Amino acid sequence: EVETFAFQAEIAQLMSLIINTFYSNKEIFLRELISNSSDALDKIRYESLTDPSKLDSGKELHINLIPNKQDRTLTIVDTGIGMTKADLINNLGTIAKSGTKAFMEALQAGADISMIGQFGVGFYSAYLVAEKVTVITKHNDDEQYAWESSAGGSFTVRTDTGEPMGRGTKVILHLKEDQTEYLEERRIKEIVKKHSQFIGYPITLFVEK
Ligand SMILES: Cc1cccc(NC(N)=S)c1
Repeated sequence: EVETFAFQAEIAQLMSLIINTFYSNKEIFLRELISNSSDALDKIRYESLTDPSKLDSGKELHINLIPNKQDRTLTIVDTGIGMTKADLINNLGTIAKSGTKAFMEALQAGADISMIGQFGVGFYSAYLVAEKVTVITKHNDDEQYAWESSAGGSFTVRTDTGEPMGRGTKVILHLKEDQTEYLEERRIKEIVKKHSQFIGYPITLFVEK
């Protein structure tokens, strides 16, 4: 059972701007998503200080980067707090509405796309390099869900029946045909070193077989 939803108008407008604006500095998408993973790890780490049982679904706090040249995907996995169904459908977008409005006004006044994370909506920078984004996620308080969008104004949410995840979020970037540099081991290492060197969790770049 798959449910289809319209993005809020402001968010569809932002994703169209991200997809259609000429902007060569696309590598910042990786910084934004690692930053989001780090925040999610911070949250479950803090919650576990007063309720240790929150780590029953997995004690390791880490980020894995998994390029796949055959599928042309780059996957960013974290074992952070995860997202509920309400997060995916309503809560995160409600928050994103005001950050989007502020980011688009800032762009009008001279900001550039790389400051997108200062407005809390860096997630959407995934569409700099991906034609489709799938997000698999499991929060301690909810079931495992898959969120997916190729932009165009809509997204889907379904119960996920793939491999159980324990807890956390997996962002699967289905890369555009001309963006396969982000599957190359040395390019990814360069970007992580440049932008994410001080992230406080182990980042493991998987190599392909
Ligand atoms: C995976 C997903 C679902 C709904 C909203 C968002 N947006 C941000 N996180 S700003 C992301």
